[PDB]
Amino acid sequence: KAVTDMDINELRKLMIGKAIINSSDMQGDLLQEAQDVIQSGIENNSAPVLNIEAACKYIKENLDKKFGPTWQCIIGEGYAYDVTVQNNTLLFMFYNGNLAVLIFKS
Amino acid sequence: EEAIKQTLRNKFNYNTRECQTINPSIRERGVSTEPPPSDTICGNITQWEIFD
Repeated sequence: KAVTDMDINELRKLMIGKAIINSSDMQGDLLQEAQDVIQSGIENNSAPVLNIEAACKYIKENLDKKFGPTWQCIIGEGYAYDVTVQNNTLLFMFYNGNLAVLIFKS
Repeated sequence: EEAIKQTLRNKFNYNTRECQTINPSIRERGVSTEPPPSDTICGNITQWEIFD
């Protein structure tokens, strides 16, 4: 039982509303604001099947009004990027399973 | 008749006031505004690294 019983297909099924942060160049207080908005945002327009365009229409507009005018946010299963950003303007947090969320302010 | 005119202009028939306005001294200053430094970041995400 515990970790040994737990398989990938059981772990993903067991828990969908988990949260895990990889990088965090942005300030402590501004993360707390964004993290709540993106989680609530994606789950809303997750729909029957996960519209990756629809998710990042909502997150783009929300983070334009909330902070600054030129805010760029991309989500995906898997990808490689190099992205020039301003200081303390970038959060990289992936959602459970196969969802990688990069958000920054250019 | 010339003296009589000079005799007509008195100290109690033509006082002579001085008046200026308070003018701030001009001053020349420099102000250079440079935006926050912008650092390149490179991140890769794979299914395993997420799960790990």
